[PDB]
Amino acid sequence: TSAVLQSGFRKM
Amino acid sequence: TSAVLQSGFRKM
Amino acid sequence: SGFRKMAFPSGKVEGCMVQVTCGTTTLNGLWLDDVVYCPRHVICTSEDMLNPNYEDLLIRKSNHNFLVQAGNVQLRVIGHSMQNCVLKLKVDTANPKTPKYKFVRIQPGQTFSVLACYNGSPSGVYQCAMRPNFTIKGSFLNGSAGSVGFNIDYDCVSFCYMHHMELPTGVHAGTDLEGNFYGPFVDRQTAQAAGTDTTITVNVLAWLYAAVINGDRWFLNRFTTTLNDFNLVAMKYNYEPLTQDHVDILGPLSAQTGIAVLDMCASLKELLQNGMNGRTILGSALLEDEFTPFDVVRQCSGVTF
Amino acid sequence: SGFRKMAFPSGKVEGCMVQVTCGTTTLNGLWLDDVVYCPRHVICTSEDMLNPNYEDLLIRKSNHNFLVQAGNVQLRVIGHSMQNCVLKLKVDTANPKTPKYKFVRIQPGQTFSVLACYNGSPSGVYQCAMRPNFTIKGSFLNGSAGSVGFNIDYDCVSFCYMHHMELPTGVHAGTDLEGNFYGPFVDRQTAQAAGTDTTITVNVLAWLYAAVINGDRWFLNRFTTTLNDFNLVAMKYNYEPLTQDHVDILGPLSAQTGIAVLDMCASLKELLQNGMNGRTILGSALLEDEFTPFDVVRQCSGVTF
Repeated sequence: TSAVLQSGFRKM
Repeated sequence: TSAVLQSGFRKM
Repeated sequence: SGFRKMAFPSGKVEGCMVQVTCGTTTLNGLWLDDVVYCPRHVICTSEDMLNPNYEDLLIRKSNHNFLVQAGNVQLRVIGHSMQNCVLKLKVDTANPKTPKYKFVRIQPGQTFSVLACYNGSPSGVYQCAMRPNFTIKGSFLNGSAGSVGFNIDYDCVSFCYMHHMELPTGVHAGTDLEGNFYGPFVDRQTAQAAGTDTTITVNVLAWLYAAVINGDRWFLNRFTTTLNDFNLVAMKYNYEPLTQDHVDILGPLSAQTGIAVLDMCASLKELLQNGMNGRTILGSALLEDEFTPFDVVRQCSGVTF
Repeated sequence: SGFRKMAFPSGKVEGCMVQVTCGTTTLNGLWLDDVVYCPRHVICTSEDMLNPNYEDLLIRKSNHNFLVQAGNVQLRVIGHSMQNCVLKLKVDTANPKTPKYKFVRIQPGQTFSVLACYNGSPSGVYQCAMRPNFTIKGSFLNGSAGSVGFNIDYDCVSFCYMHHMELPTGVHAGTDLEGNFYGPFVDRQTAQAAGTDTTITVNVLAWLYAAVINGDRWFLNRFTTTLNDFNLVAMKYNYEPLTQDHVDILGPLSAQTGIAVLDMCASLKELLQNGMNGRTILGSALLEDEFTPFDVVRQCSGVTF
């Protein structure tokens, strides 16, 4: 299973 | 056994 | 993923902790606006705490009898008064770090963060619950009196607890920030016992929902139950009765996980009779009851302040 | 009395947390002096997280591509560099809330407090330990990258961990504040897995000493053991071997309690063989391994910061 980089998404 | 008022001692 | 006993960020509370000293008796105070709050037994000497007459002890004291230190700065005391078991020291300087706050008295089974302090300096923070017998199973030593418990609601600090004493069993007792004691306790050094402590049932269920969210599913079963059937079993195992308001409050976790509250109760009933089958839930071998339903929603959704 | 999983007061770290956004990717940053430290994978978009070339991606980046927000104030980035897996953004303003701080790298078994943050705002504080497999068992969601682990012994904040990513078992991996990962993990969304986790034996023994200090004695026995025999038993339960260094580390606790280390080891062997049989130790039915000997003396003797 892939690791998950725990950054977030932000609308531009 | 008695309860303990948990203040401190401070040499003045 | 992961589930931890999370305390609130203590920055806003840290900037309010000061030291109060009366004679050789010292403890912590809460500096809000131009008033410092602290337990009234700061005016007690060691011989006074067996059967103190606080009304008489305070009448022999003036403003100069109180040394209030906010770091390396002494705050001039310009007035003093007693409200229940808390002392109110008016100082000539409003705290510049005063946050948006209010005084809130909490219900048993509710949780809050404790900022334990010694000599007016914060030393540690930990999350805990107000037990149904109105005690706190805290970590407190001498000089920790005046440490405060708090919640953060939206952007407001909700002060709910101030530490006073330790009971002979090792559990702890205190008041709200208005001086009213939590539980049938008095601030003096006499033999005092707390009522029988029970398990906060709604918190166990909320904690079981947190485990399902994190993948722990073995305790689930096909069965359901009723509130009356569960409460008959729960009371026999020293569990607090479950109410309809408890069920409604668990609603968000019931819908998110797809497990009805009465279905979870069926699992909880089984865990009370057959034990935990030699397994663990969320890395614990006990049924954890220090997570309210809102605590689970908060941690699992990432609510910030 | 009492023993709690105590975290350090988080205020000094709260004043350094900012939001770093590059393109559509956002995480948390650590604002110390005129530098903001954040995980370097903030510069990857959606399809540059499997095999990113960070040196190449950073070269394509300009100062105005980094949106840094400390609350409602946008920080002006005037420079950027990369040190291992951490990104360093030079701003034109030194953080006025910068505490006296330090960068340290820790070894497995060490404990620290984590200030979980999202979008630059604190969400909660909890205590945790560097596991022997170089992971931590945190509580982290998407957007929590940049949250830091720290200790504040005495007056200085010792930053020891910055969060980066979550592994398939729900455990978490990160770097020190110099960008060097703990363990053999990399900041790529490729297939990674933590090795078999073991129990921190020296921490369990310290926690048994804390139980004795707090008045619990039911788990002691009249037996002693050799270090080799205790180790031969410990590996059978996936416990870390106890070295002579660990025996010396538990010296002061052994002297305070009058119980030799190898004596306490014999009672640990019995606890692994028997379980707790309905009893609890300091409010737990499992052997706690996230309290160092330093933590035990800190919480039981003298607490201050």
